[PDB]
Amino acid sequence: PQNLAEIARQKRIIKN
Amino acid sequence: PQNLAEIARQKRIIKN
Amino acid sequence: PQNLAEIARQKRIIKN
Amino acid sequence: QNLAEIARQKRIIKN
Amino acid sequence: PQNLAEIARQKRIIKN
Amino acid sequence: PQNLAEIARQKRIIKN
Amino acid sequence: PDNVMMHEKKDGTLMNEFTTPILQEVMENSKIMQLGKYEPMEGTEKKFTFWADKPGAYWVGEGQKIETSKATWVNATMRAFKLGVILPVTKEFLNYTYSQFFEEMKPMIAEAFYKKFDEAGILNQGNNPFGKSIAQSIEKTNKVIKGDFTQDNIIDLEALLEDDELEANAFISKTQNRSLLRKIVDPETKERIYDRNSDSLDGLPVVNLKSSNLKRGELITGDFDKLIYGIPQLIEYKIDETAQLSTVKNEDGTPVNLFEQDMVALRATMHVALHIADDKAFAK
Amino acid sequence: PDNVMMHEKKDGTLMNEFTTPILQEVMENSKIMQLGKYEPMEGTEKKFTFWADKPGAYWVGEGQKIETSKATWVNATMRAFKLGVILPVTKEFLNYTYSQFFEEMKPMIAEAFYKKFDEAGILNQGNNPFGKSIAQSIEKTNKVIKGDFTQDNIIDLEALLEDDELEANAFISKTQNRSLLRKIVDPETKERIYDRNSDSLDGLPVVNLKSSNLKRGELITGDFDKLIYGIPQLIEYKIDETAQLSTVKNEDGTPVNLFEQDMVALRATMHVALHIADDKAFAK
Amino acid sequence: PDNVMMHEKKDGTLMNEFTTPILQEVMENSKIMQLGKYEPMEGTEKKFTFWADKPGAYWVGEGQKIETSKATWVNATMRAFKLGVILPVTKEFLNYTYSQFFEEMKPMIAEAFYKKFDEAGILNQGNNPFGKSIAQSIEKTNKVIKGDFTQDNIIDLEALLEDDELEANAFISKTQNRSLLRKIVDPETKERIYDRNSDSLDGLPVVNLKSSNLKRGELITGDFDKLIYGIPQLIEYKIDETAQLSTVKNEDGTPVNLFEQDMVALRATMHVALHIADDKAFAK
Amino acid sequence: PDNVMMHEKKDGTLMNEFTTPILQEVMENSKIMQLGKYEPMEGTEKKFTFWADKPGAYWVGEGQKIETSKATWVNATMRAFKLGVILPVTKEFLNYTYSQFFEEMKPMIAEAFYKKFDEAGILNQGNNPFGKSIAQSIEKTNKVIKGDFTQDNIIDLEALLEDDELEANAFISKTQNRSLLRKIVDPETKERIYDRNSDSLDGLPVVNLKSSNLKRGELITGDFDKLIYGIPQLIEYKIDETAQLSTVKNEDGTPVNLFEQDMVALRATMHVALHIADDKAFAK
Amino acid sequence: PDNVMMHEKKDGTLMNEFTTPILQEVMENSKIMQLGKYEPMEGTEKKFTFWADKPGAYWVGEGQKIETSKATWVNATMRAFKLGVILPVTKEFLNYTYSQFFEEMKPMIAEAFYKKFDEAGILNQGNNPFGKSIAQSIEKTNKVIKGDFTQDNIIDLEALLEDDELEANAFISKTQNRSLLRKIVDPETKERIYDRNSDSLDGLPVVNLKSSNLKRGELITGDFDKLIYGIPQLIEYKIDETAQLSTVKNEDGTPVNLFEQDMVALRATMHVALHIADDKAFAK
Amino acid sequence: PDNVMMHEKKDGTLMNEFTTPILQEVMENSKIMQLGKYEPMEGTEKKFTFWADKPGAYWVGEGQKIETSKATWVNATMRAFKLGVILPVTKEFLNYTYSQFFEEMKPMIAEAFYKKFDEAGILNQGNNPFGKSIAQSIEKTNKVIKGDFTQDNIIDLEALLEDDELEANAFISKTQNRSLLRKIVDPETKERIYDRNSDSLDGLPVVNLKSSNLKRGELITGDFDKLIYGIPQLIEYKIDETAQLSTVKNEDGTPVNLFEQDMVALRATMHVALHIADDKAFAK
Repeated sequence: PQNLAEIARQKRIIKN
Repeated sequence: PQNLAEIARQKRIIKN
Repeated sequence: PQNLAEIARQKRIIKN
Repeated sequence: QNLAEIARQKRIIKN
Repeated sequence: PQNLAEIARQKRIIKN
Repeated sequence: PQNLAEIARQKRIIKN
Repeated sequence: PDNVMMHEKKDGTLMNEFTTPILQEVMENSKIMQLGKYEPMEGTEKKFTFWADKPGAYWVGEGQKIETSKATWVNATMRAFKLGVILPVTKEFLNYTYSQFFEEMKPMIAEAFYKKFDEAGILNQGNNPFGKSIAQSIEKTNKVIKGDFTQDNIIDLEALLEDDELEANAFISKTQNRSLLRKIVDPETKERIYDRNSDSLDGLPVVNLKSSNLKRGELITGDFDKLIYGIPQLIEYKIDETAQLSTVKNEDGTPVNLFEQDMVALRATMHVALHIADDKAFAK
Repeated sequence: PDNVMMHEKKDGTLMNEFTTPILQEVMENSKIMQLGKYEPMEGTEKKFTFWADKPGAYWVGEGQKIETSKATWVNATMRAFKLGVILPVTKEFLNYTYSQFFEEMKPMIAEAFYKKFDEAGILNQGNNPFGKSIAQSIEKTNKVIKGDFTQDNIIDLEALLEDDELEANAFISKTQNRSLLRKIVDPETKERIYDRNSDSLDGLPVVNLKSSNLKRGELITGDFDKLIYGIPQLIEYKIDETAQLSTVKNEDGTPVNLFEQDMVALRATMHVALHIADDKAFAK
Repeated sequence: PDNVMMHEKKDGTLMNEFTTPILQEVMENSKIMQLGKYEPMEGTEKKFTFWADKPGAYWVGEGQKIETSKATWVNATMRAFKLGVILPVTKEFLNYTYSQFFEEMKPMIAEAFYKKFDEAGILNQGNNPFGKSIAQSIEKTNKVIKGDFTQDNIIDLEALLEDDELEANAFISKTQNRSLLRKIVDPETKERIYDRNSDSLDGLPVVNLKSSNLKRGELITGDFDKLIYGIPQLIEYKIDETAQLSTVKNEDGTPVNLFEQDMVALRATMHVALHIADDKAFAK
Repeated sequence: PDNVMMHEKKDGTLMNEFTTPILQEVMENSKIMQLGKYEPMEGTEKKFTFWADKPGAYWVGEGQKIETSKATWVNATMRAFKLGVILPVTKEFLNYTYSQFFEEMKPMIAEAFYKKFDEAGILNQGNNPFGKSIAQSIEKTNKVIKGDFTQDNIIDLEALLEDDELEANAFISKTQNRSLLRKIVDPETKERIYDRNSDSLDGLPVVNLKSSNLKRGELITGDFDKLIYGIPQLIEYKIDETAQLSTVKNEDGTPVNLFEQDMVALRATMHVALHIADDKAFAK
Repeated sequence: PDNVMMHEKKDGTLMNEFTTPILQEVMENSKIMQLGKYEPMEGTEKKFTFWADKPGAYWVGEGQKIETSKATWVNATMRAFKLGVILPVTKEFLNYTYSQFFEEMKPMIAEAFYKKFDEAGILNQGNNPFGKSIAQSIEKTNKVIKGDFTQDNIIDLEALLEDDELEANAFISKTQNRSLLRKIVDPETKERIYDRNSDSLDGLPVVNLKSSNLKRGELITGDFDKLIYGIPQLIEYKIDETAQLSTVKNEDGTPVNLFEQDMVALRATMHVALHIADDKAFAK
Repeated sequence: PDNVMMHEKKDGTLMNEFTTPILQEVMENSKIMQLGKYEPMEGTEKKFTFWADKPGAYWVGEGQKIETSKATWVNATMRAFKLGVILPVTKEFLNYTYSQFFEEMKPMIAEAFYKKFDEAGILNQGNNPFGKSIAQSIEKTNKVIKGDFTQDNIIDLEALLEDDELEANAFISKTQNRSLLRKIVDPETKERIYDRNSDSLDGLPVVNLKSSNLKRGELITGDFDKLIYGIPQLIEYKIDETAQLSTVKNEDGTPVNLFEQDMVALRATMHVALHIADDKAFAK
């Protein structure tokens, strides 16, 4: 859940 | 207020 | 054989 | 000295 | 001789 | 002369 | 409590040590996950929107704004036969349980599961919709252009959501559609739009949909919340299914046809802003 | 008084520790902030201006300067609703420990503050502009040009602001306008005006005003004074609010419909020195 | 026991530290490896194909699918001759040590393994078939198209494969065929199908099959299994080679010719979902 | 002696720590300061000018080097009365300190000094001349062009000074001219002279003098001698000023109108070479 | 033993300390070198080609094929001269020592080697032949293209390499030919073929041969083996020459006309696998 | 011996500590060290050139090439009046010593020297050239082009060097020409060529020589040999010169008017390969 949130933010094609 | 003026100088669309 | 299959998946022309 | 140095450094025509 | 071949691969046009 | 050579090579528009 | 030492755990719930790795694999696989956000939640989440207007002190002349609440939910499942075909190798699991068991099957169960999400996510061909997002959002807000491929039309495609105060983020276009993106060049300004090196249309990365449900289409997104919750939840039965056929036609009588099957019940959730542009084709 | 620890303070004033973070999130989002220049004040700001000329030890001819003083005041205030509802009543307060909520609700209030202020700053909408807005300064000194978007017409706008000894600094144009400009190309030399990658119109950077008070309008300013001196404040409301409305078209009784409401007040001031350019559509 | 240090071991079994590097060099060159899918094996094994999915408890009906079984085996010999020349004697192996001998052969043996697998895998040309090639599946199911290279025919090939459910994937075509793919252009829609920079036919990637089997044709796949593992081995001897040819006349007598050859015994295996199509020449 | 303490020093020969930043602001803002070579001195200097030609070593001499003797003097005064008004009373100065006044003073007094000098330097409109001005040199050396802005005229304008040995170095103009410089294009060779991005007229760099005196003018400038050495001083008193006209039409007695005034006098010099060209409108 | 110290050594083998620097400069300057891959040898080396058809315990009578053997030798010597005539006598080099002489000679000797090597190695013209060469291999297999510089001809040229299952890698075009290459653009896909900045024709690096044995030609390479052995080896010379010419007509009599030459005999070997293409002008 | 301390020694020769700084200013300012090359020399060095044949012990060869011998000479002088400006020997020179002297005329004397080198180097209008120059090499080898600034004409210009197996490196052109470089709009590809931000034409750096002898044209350079040698001489005498002017009408005599002069003579030589191109307009 916590790791998921950080990885969903990081490991992603679009990033701001 | 004073910190805002400093960040207004730094974080901005235009810089002089 | 597991490590071979892992690298085989990595080095593939078609993306999974 | 310092004023003349700033003038030399910040003249537009530096060719 | 062997060092020359090592340098060659580094100093090639297309590194491989 | 020797120092000049180093400066001539360094302070140049093409290849540094 | 759980360890590598021992198996014979047919029905159970995964540890968070293994749940995050198997999710990590499913994130990059997906299309909607790569183009989407993640708010946390437990069972269902109540969301709401809008900015409103407020007076300083005096007058309060012509001030009127509104706001509404939202909801999110729904569960999804999968029945793998592949671990049941591996099942014969009892020594594998007995010697090195969990670590070696779940590492071998990270593609086997996640690969099928992510494609199911994309079927109901980007299209609505899959029979597990909830918000019924992208397909219906186009039908609700008719933002479709008659499909021809030129920069003017690409600008028009973006203009539809740019008109309704919403910035463009990223594109969704097929691998087959990639060929038609190369010929886009303007007459006056001789410059190319699509870059060969990076799969991006403009300053906007493209995701290639593999599900064969597009002819000549492009979809913009960037205001979606993909949400995974709970635990994958493993069950190991050896019995007759309903939605299955065994080679010829007959139902897969698992005691007769000696297999096992692993069940995986993860959670799958979406939400929409209802402002997306879609493209297709002119006449043919 | 406060630190981490606890939370049972229904009314309150924010510490400087939490005040500057929320104000930082207001800065980047605002259009008038980034384009404009700044200085600190107290309750009100009075700045005294104008230029003189003197040789020294001589008296010759004419050309004596004139004095004008300018004082600036007032405040733009922005309410939440949304923010109170997110927190589960007193249970949040029971386990909050004075940290996480200003951080969680950082972009929610900050977004609405800039939204309302930009409408009052650039346009003359709402009852907030006690001082002179950009739109009002254009009405005083008629610098409005009529015509379709073309390279020469964009330069003509800048030329007219230049006509009265002032260099053009940066454009303001909405998201709809951005998409329209892309097709502008010079006939004589094959090169484009607008650039999406580096958001700038005529080599001058643009910021997208995301409000519904513009159609075909572009605005450029050189000098601009804005002041942000004060504190946001923290208030609870379990009672009904007039500015807020429920989904349909009703006042929304907070004791009737069990919600919670937050209220923030930002002491913000604006000011101009006249001479600003403008464009607008024709239709017929 | 073995590592660096020495080499006076004629026979033996190759250490897995050096085995998987050799297989890593075979990896990229083999076309059927790039196009196929990989699941681990030890000697003999059985697997089941396809993917499974559910929508949870919401909708029970629909989503019917098939399962099918198949057993995996077969061995492929490799006899080396180049080696014998480059190294006079086994004391020279020692002077190199155990490591570098295999590093010198690393390309040579790998080149011939991929060469034969592709020749015996995509077609039934060589003496190392066993099950059914890609060509053999097409001999069963008449999926033939006449020798013409047009935009309609490539779409027809994909549509013909699509007609029986399964969508197309990467293309296999020889290097000489790449010249004909350049000039496929429509008059109405002026765009070329084949992308020259990134080797891809109709968006999907191509592999240039280096062999003298095809002439003017295209192959496709997607769903294909091809994993193999055992141990390569090494046997050094000097005898009359049957399946090799000395200079240009007759079989190679090694004690006569004074060489020192080497053998590699690897296993080769393939399973196919039987639905593939081929385009071939017509002539007249 | 001084550094910060608590100000209370009405009279003051301000230290060089705070002088050279204030002069630097005058330099960058000034247009005449942007173009010239400035030798140092104290009160007055006898000094020589013009560049030395080559002797040539082997070939006697050829062209003469030329030498000439010149003199340099005169002071400029400036009162920033409104800047004194900002700090109301001596107790407020005590908290403000000596150092604070100079940093907050720096922008306004520098603005006033450069504006004065350029108005009475380039033009002879402001009455603090030294004889050797640009306007006065044009009266002697008749270099007037009729009201026509064309490429041929701009080349002819540069050719006038070229006839008398010297080379065209740089331009001085206003921001209004930029519009009139845009329209200059020849039909045979379609190219603009003035570049919009990099502010250069005929390749040579332009500087924008924002003075309400000229209208349709192009000035050309090369070698100029000037002096900005000398301590500006700082005196502030509560007394009447004949220079500063307040509000409508009065002397502005300081005992009557309670304000505070500050006076700063900066030594200033200019010199010319008497070969400068100028363009002007005609109409009829 | 020797390093810096002195320089009175007439005859001598160069140390490997200095052999790598001189060869490093030869690598960049030579065109064939840059393209080729250099495996190490001694005086000679025996290399074998081809693969073989290999089944696993079955074997049908087919695929016997040919195996080919090959060996390589012959050297490439070149003279320094330049340094020798500039810097005369040993005592003058005693101050320079051993280290100084090589660095100063570095570019002259390295420039010499490649000029002679390429003049005989690529085009078979220079009097130092060895059978194996680029131009000689084209006489065996005709890869000739006519004298027109259009994209389709370069495609057809590459297609001739593709006919014998071989890939294009690099290019060789004359410096004079660089003008014609850049001015080739297709009408449909409006893009330049030959990029000026990154020196490449079809995304494949072009290398500019300085030899004057070409006019409007293009050579192509890939799998190519150049080899090198031993040392450059220097000898000081105060003796008569036959090979060189002293300006007008007489020879380089080193003790007659007081000079001091140098001899440098490098050993370089070549091997060719065959199938290399070439475009040449036809005209009439 | 000398460093700071004092000033009195009238004649002498500069220290290497104060030679390199003053000479650095010459190098960076001049359009020759920026775009050229360097080696040391001792009075008047001699250069030898061209590549020898050398056989590989097989056959002497029928090529037969030649050797060329060359040299460089002549130096320049400069007597500036800048020390007369800074005269005060009693006070200033004692305080300034041997350090601050050169710092005050670090820009000057170097200024006059650098300008004249290019005046009699790139062009040959000066009266101290020594044969070898760019203008003279163009008169020897006709590379003159007559036409406008079109893409093809720039390619043609560059191609002249390519025609004799030589690569282009950089460009020489004045700032007035920059306007005509802007309008180079190609009919195909990138529509620009000349980069606006970085001063480069074809990815080759353009150097802005601001001479009076260049109208509208481009020169290419990249094969120079500039040779500086010897520490510069300084002399201090108050005397009558034959040439030069005192003020306006009469010869400069010291007893009439007390000036003071400073000489700096730096010895410098050039050399060219005799293949450099030029472009001009068409005479009509």
